[PDB]
Amino acid sequence: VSGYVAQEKLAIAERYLVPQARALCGLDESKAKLSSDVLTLLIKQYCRESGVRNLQKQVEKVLRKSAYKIVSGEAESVEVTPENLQDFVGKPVFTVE
Amino acid sequence: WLTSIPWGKYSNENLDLARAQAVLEEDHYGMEDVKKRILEFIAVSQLR
Repeated sequence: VSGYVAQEKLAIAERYLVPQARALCGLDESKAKLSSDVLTLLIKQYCRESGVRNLQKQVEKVLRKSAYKIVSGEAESVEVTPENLQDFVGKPVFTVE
Repeated sequence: WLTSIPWGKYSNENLDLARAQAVLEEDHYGMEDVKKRILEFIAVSQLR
């Protein structure tokens, strides 16, 4: 078995990974949108490893933080956007390949 | 020893956040990070 292309991880996570963690955090899509672009920025920047485990931790973190913004916070429907992202998961880690 | 083990006893939690605010602030100055995480935990368990 090989590694995975950056897009290849995109095609993974939009189907077989995000819904899974969404069922772990107990949320539904109605309130916790995740655009594709945020995922592409994520995988391109915050995790450079051939395996998918690290991206699995990131996307987890984002979801449950969204849950905290729901259950008590203001918004009835968190909407991750790339400009929004720095709030939720903080500052970029990697840059200088 | 086998019979002694509880099977399903579930201590009831407090689940109001307010009272958790107080009791976390009553006994430890600062260390705000851990407070934020555990508070987030109760906030989600109350949901799901």
